[PDB]
Amino acid sequence: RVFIELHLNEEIAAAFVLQKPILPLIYNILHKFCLYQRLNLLSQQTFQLSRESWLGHLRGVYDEKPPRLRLYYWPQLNVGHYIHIFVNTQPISAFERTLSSKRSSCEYDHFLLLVEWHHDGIVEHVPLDDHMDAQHLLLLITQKHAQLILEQIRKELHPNIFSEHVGGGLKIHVFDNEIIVKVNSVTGRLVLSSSASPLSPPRHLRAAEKNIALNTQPPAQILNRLYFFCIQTQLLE
Amino acid sequence: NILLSQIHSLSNNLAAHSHTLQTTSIYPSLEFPVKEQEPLLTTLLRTKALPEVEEWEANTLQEYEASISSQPKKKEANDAYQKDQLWDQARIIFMEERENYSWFDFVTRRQESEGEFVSQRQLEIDRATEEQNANQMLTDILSFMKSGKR
Amino acid sequence: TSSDTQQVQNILELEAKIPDILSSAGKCIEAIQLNNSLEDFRKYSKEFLETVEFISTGLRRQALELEKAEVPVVSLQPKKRYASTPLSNLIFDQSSKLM
Amino acid sequence: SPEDFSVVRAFMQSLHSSKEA
Amino acid sequence: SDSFQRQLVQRTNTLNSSIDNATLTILSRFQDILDIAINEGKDKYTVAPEVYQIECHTVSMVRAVEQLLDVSRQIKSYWLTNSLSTSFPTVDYSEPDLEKVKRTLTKLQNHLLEVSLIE
Amino acid sequence: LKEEDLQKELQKESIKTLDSKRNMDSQAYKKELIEQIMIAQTECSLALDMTSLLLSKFKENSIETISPFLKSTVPPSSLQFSRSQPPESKESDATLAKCWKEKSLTSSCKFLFEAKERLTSVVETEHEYYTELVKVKEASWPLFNSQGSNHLSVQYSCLGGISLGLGLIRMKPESKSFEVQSSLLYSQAALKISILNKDRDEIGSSTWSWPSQNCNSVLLKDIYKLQEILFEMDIWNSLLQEAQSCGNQGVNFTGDEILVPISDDHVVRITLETSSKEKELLKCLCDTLNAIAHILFLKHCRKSDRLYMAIDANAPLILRPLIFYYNLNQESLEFQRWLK
Amino acid sequence: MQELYLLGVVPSRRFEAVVNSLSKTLDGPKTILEFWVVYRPKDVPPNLPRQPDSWLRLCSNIESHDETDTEWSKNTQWSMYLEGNSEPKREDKCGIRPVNRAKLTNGSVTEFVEKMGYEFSHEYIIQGLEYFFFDTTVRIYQTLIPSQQRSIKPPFHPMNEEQPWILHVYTHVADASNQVAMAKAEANLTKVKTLLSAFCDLKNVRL
Repeated sequence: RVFIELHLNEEIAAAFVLQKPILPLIYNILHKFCLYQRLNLLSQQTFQLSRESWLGHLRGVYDEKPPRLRLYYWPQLNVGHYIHIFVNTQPISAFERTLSSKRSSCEYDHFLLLVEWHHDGIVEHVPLDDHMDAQHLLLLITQKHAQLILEQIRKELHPNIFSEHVGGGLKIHVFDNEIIVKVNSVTGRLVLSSSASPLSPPRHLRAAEKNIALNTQPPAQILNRLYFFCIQTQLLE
Repeated sequence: NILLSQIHSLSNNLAAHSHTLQTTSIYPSLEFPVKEQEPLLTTLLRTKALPEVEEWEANTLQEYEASISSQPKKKEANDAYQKDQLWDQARIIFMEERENYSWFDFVTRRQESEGEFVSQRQLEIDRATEEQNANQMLTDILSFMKSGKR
Repeated sequence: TSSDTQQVQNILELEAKIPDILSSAGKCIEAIQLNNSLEDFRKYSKEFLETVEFISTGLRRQALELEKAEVPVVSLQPKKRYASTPLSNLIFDQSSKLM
Repeated sequence: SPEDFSVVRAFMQSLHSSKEA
Repeated sequence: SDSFQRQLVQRTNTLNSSIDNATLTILSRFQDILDIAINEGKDKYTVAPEVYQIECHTVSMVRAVEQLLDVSRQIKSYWLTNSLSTSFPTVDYSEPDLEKVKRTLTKLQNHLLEVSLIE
Repeated sequence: LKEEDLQKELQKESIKTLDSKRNMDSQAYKKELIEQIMIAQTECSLALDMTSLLLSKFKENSIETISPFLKSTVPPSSLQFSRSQPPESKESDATLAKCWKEKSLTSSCKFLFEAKERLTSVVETEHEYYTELVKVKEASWPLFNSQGSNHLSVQYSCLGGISLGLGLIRMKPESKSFEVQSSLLYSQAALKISILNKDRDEIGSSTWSWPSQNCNSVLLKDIYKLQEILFEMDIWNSLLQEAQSCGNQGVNFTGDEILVPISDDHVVRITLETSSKEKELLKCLCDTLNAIAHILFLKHCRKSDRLYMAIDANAPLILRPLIFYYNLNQESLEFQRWLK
Repeated sequence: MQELYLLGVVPSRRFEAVVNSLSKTLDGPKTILEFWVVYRPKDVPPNLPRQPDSWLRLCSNIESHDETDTEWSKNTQWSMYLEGNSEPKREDKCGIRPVNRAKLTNGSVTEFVEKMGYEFSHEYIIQGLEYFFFDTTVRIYQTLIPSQQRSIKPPFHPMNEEQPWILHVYTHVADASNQVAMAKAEANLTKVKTLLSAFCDLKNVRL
């Protein structure tokens, strides 16, 4: 604290050499300082996460020059994607500028901290809660992307099978029973559980899940086969 | 330390050529007269002691003045001689005493030399031969397993 | 024959006697300069040499007794998946009290 | 210690930003 | 790489080298103080370097002693680094009472279940 | 400075020899040093220059030795020297020399005395620290020199578990007592297992307590508590990667905790409690779960690394047994409820 | 099947230290007690059989039978090892020895080999411990000659007075041709060797 007192002090003095109002300059310098510190915190959270859990499934990049962090989740491509942390200037509202006057001044250079998760061929700006654990954020995004891919397979399903998207997952209906498809945030892998008997999933679900994980062919093709199999065996019994 | 070695060499040179250096005297002339207008000469050839040195000397002399307050002066010089003698005696007996001991041995004081003896190189030769014969035992047992040599 | 703990104890003794090297050397300079006693210098010098010899030889002794006891130079890298019998004990113990 | 180092990095980067501006 | 024995002897020769070097500087420094202690030639200009030398040599002596302390520490550490413990702290003596754990296991597993005899 | 504090002090002041008698930075010592050697260098450089001028009158050797500034400023062959007669020796001067050397020796011997005293204090503390280390390894805890090469570290995670944790012993000198410092971020760590009803209220829970065997030395107690903490951390992590593999059974890991749905719209909640720095039967059930979860972890530790079609063989197996037997009970209960 | 191996020697006092201390380095000790017998092809056609090396040996686990009673060669499970000579030009690197093995049940192993036309050569016992590292074993053993043929438990005759112990490092690759798998087994062997070398020095030898 005393350190920044002196350094800051030097800074405002030179500003006086050139006579540019202080209250802005100190606001700018010091807010951006806090943003950078939070970003640092997040980075150490993610690297800690890359060691503690997530080990096989998190890769972390901190960058100097304009210090920025990007996190690589689900390093395994799916039959690409990362999330970018970023400091950038929010332009002043034309209406904010008109309102601003004297003590309330828009003339201060001001900016926010924000994130945009990269997706194969797209970019989306994600609101950032001021109280957001880095783990919590990683979860949030992974679930979004989740829902997206799992709805994509649902569409690639067979047309006659009644499927339902809800509960963060997919429900494939088989004779008033359900197969439930989700994705684990960390692994980013497909998880097939059974409606009846949620604690022990039948052998053919387990074997399906293993085959999806092999990434040899689209999930939908497998799940289609598993639907027809599941039908047949239940009747045959 | 290196600085010490340098200044020691210098003091030796100066004392060795001390006679020839205190007979000679230095004055500038002839060719310096082109630059003679400058006080640089006076600063370059000045032999005023440094101010710290000058004071130092003064203080130490005051200390001698306390000492003469203590005792008469005539007695002082002979005592000084006697002491220098003392130091030379201390020097030679230290040389003897040191040459007497043994230094670069393992637990081999005078007293321990009387006691026992310990050899590092003999231990090392011992372990080396033991490992070599043990290796021959290996190669022999290996050829036994492969094709009986018992 | 001595335990490792015994050996480091030995070293602690030598250590405790090391700073007295300065002590003795100074005692000797002081004794001849302050007191002009050539024989005090004889005694205290002699003590100085004896002390340095005992320390020196004692430590070279130690290093030797290291190579004799074949103590590895590099520290070994411990394994990572133990389950140790004492641990197992604490283990079954608390399991039992909880049951 | 290196966290505090990172606090400094945050400041110096803030400063470089304000200087460029 | 070097042998195991090569490693051991390498170490001891190192520790020696360092240690006789330090003792030898203690001896040689004291010796040279002594060589310089006589004030017979007494050229005051020669006496002043001599004073510097004296100060510098005594400090060099203490330096060497401290070096000895570094060596002795290293030796202790080495002794303590050696993996000869071959034991564990083991504070045990709280008894398993297994048969109780069996019975509580079964008891829990058969909650609300009518059981029958083996066959 | 505070207005209240000051009004107190100034209010207290309202209550109230002719000679006036009044009684550092490593950078500062640095400056003093460089200052002194610099003045030495300027003196010696001067002498060098002058001698170089003369000899340069008589040799090539000293055109080299003279400074470029001086040789540019002044023409060579400038100075002269003639035989002369040496000066009378000053009695005060020699008495000075002798006084100097005597003071020099006394200074030296005093310095050796005080250096011996300070090094004896040093060796004393050293002896203290090492007697405690000896006390420690007498209890067969391995120790390794730390990465800083200062002091030594005990391996509290030496009984077992996955992670290897070691921490250095340091002397807290003010209290004259030893303390064990570790990379661990938790003052406290213990596995909490719990049951959640339909309304998500906590019906019961278990957290193991360790046997707390009697130990004589503060240091060894601190060791045990560290070892415990890290072991708990090992268990929580293992449970986590287990939950990665067996999601299809319903184990859900929110970033905060693990939970597992259960047959009567109940949930089990497995958390790790941490500091940063019918009811009787049911608690028997919790404690049973924690205990068996334990034991099973331990089994995972005994295993050696090197069949079925599960996704990860290296995944530990604590949850999955526990839920396996639970599910056998529940299936059987449904069967009997039908038959009844 | 290809096996990559290092080995070393351990004197008797140095044995106990190497053992406890091995327990400190890598995965704990498994007791191993093996009974080995070799056989020799009786036809010895000199041109092509090459019977000096290729002839086979076979062994089996004796965990606990001999201490309890007279050893029963019929009772224990048996397995047969064909281990060839080691590949030369390997002074620098780890050694390579091709080894093939099969497990044998429900038969008279002795009568089978001799009915092949093989015939007794030598009979020795292997006793010691083996430790584990990922996909690479390490056994310290001693070569105890039996008191008698199919010797009982009490005797355990030792070959030499010095009783030196032998250090074997185990690594197995199924497919000879794959260079990637040889590379990873090589590096696993290097890493384990480094650690083990801090412990004690050991290196590649022939066969």
